[PDB]
Amino acid sequence: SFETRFEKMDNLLRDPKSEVNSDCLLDGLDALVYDLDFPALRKNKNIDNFLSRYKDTINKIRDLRMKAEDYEVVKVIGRGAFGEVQLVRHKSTRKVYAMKLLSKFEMIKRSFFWEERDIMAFANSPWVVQLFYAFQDDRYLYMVMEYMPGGDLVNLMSNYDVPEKWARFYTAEVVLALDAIHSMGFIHRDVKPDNMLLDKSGHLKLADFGTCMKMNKEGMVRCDTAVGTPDYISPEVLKSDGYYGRECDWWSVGVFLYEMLVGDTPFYADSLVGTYSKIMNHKNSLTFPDDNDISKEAKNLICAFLTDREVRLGRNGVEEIKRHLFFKNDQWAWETLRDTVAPVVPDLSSDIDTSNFDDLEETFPIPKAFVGNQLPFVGFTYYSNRRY
Amino acid sequence: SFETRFEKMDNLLRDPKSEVNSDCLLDGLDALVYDLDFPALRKNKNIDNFLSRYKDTINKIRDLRMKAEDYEVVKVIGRGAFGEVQLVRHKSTRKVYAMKLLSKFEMIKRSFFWEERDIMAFANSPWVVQLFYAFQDDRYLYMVMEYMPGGDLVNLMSNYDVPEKWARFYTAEVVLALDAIHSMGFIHRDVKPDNMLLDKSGHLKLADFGTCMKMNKEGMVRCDTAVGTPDYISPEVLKSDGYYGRECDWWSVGVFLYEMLVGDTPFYADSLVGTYSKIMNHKNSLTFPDDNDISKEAKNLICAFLTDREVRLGRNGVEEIKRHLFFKNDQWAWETLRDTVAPVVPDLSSDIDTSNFDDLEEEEETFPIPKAFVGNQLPFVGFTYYS
Ligand SMILES: CC(C)(N)CNc1nc(-c2ccc3[nH]ncc3c2)nc2cnccc12
Ligand SMILES: CC(C)(N)CNc1nc(-c2ccc3[nH]ncc3c2)nc2cnccc12
Repeated sequence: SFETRFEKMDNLLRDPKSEVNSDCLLDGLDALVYDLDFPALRKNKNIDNFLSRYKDTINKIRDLRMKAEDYEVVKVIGRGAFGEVQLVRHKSTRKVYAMKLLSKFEMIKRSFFWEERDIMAFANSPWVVQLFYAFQDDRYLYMVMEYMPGGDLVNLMSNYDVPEKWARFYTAEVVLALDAIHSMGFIHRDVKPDNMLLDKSGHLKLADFGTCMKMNKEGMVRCDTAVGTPDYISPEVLKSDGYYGRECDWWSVGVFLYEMLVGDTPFYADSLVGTYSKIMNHKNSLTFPDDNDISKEAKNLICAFLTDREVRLGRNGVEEIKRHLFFKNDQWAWETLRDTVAPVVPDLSSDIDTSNFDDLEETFPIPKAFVGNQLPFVGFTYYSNRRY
Repeated sequence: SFETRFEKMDNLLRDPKSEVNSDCLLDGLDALVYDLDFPALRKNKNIDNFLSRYKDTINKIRDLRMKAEDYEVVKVIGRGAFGEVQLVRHKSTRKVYAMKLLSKFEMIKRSFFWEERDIMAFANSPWVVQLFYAFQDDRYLYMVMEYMPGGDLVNLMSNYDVPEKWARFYTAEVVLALDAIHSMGFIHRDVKPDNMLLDKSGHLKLADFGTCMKMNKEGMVRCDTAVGTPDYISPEVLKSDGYYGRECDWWSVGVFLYEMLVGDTPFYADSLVGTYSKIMNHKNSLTFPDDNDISKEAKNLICAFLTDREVRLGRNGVEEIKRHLFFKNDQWAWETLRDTVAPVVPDLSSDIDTSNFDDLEEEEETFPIPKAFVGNQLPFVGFTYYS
């Protein structure tokens, strides 16, 4: 039917989850222009004329659509080979956000941002950091996320000899947060206290969805490359032929609980190897201090997590973790946990206070022919309907 | 301002006159897919992955959006070097339209459709044929125009000995239609009876805006190439260095009036040379054959039009043409003309009757398979239009 077709098309342009929505289509034009505007390609009349025709229109669109110049760097909080994570401020609104930058040159040359963009944009979970905006240019991919003023658990652990009650609270919240990721069909693969952020209320939210892999019908993943941080990496991810499930995320929870209660990671070494050697021989290298500061149940939970896959707590689902004695407390309940009073409530001067975060501080060659470097990134643009 | 930018962007996507509206953006993706889907280019990972990613959505869009397969050829009515012109019927609605097809291939071998598309789409004039839809594929540009069941003036002239009273009606209507085009900032450059179509009521509409050129601040045009039909071409367009105005359109009106009243074009010959030579020498070649038929005022109007541009009627605007004695008549006023009863009212069986149009007949040369990106669809991005 005639107008049915226009309506179906209009919904194709409407849909934020659609690959052909207005922003995905603007991505295409923008990519095409960047991918064609080179002197060698402009020798082609078709390319030259098209670029001349669209010059004014593309400059207008580029100005109107969200750009790097709309934000001001307040503080640099993270750094990777792929890019930086920084605390920014929208120049007009003065609102503080977290911005993750990914180098397009680094994406193409030895590669994930799709799932990272999707989890943060459409998770609608109190456990996952919300993504407000996703935009780009010929050099970077940008992810404007909700600001978490309480900082990370690394900062918390560096200020306190974490009492058990707090360790129980943060472990329980990570279990819930990980169970949320798992229900979406993903294994985090990089669970660590640097990726656990605290909101204004002091409750946890997960970050870094950059290693998230979608599980299969058997809830497994085929990966032959090591992923994650040396201290938190499970033996199975280290040994990766590789066919593993969501249990690698539970191994990291046991590393996290040990770290909070002991003050050090269980398999710490002077090198990348030796760390990896200790993880392999966790059976004889996992030891606790000879003192009464860590309870029987805490030690058992760590050990129930720090074992081989097939015997690890969480191989029969969350309920077996939720039911562990370590979680028995007269302070919270699993279904009421994010509504309880957090152990550490951030005492922030203002909504723009960045105190809880420590301040830190080449692209593509010119083509001689069409190579289409912007094509892997068409559709990355995303804008939230959320107002303030 | 933040919200402002999204609204401004939201207007740009909506605007039918915008270069970045939803349909031009769909045109871009479609173009890009056609120009990249070749085995040689698919050796490029970026191109290969992109095409794989967009396979399903491109097939959906292609199916949903208007296509050639939505229309059925009723009759072939025209044939140019750049494509055909045919009377079509939308398969679902059963409504008859006129469709102009332009071969994107042929066009690439030395290239105008922009102004033709724009005049017919945005003219909103009872004198200009309305373009309902403009769409395309990897091979053709399509223009779905309103159907004019009375046929053209060539057909009319071939069936009747045009009395001076009818000649006045059709001349007056062309004057109004041309004045409408000039007010939009264009010179038609191809005024001829073949491009004058009649509606159900017997009223004229100008068609084929394939030679239309936009005037400058001085109401002039820089063109060094001859444009139009040999018989109707003005001396100034023929002499083209070339810097001319809207007066070339008025020369053609004088050819049209002469043709209707005389039964032959004033500078006719058995070649494209014999005719071109007869135009350059209009001062001695213009003659009226022996009769009591053609009135004093009719001859004066023809001559006031068939002169050099600096002495031609219409160099001081339409009012001097409108005021000519030839137009003095009791039946109509310039302001009441398209509301009057036409001299010939088409006697059509139905709204789908195509009898005033002669049917013509109906394996194409197409773009070679690229070994590298060539971007053949790029000249046509933005052509899609839906009213
Ligand atoms: C000190 C840190 C927390 N380790 C910095 N590293 C990263 N932080 C964040 C992030 C997300 C949302 C946020 N809201 N407020 C702050 C904030 C920070 N995302 C990342 C994603 N991939 C890698 C590293 C990071
Ligand atoms: C014998 C004819 C009618 N002159 C055929 N030649 C052309 N016809 C038309 C056209 C437009 C709208 C119409 N509506 N109803 C009929 C109809 C015909 N457009 C053109 C555009 N460029 C060149 C030639 C033509």
